[PDB]
Amino acid sequence: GMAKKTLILYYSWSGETKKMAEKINSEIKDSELKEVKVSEGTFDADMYKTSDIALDQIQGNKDFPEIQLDNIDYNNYDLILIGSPVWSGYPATPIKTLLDQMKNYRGEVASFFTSAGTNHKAYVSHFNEWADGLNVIGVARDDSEVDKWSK
Repeated sequence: GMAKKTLILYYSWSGETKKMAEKINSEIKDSELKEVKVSEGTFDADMYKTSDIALDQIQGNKDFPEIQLDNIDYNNYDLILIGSPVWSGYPATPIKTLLDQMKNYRGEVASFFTSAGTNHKAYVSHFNEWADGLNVIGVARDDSEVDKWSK
């Protein structure tokens, strides 16, 4: 009866997800604070040009973005938080490629995002379809549900 841990695995876009990470890691127990990144030139910062790319990873037109990480045994984490950016409608499929590695583990796995308040229902459907697998205890944005997810 000692088998519980808490990890955070996030993707910092360009200066949003960051404030949110270092917040939450200090409102939880003695957890850890980890970062993902993707391939370079997977996207741009546009409205139109980028939505084509993120749709190229949905319809089945293209493959999915690689990650630049090292391999971790997630099996010893009872809780895993995830932080992700929000493009104009849907994410950049960041968590997609990681989930394909971690699909067989258990724990509680909340996957929140940073946004300009927007597409707050689209992101949830898009996460669901691209994450039917691990046990999610909730899907919200920013820190405004942290206090339930790490109890």
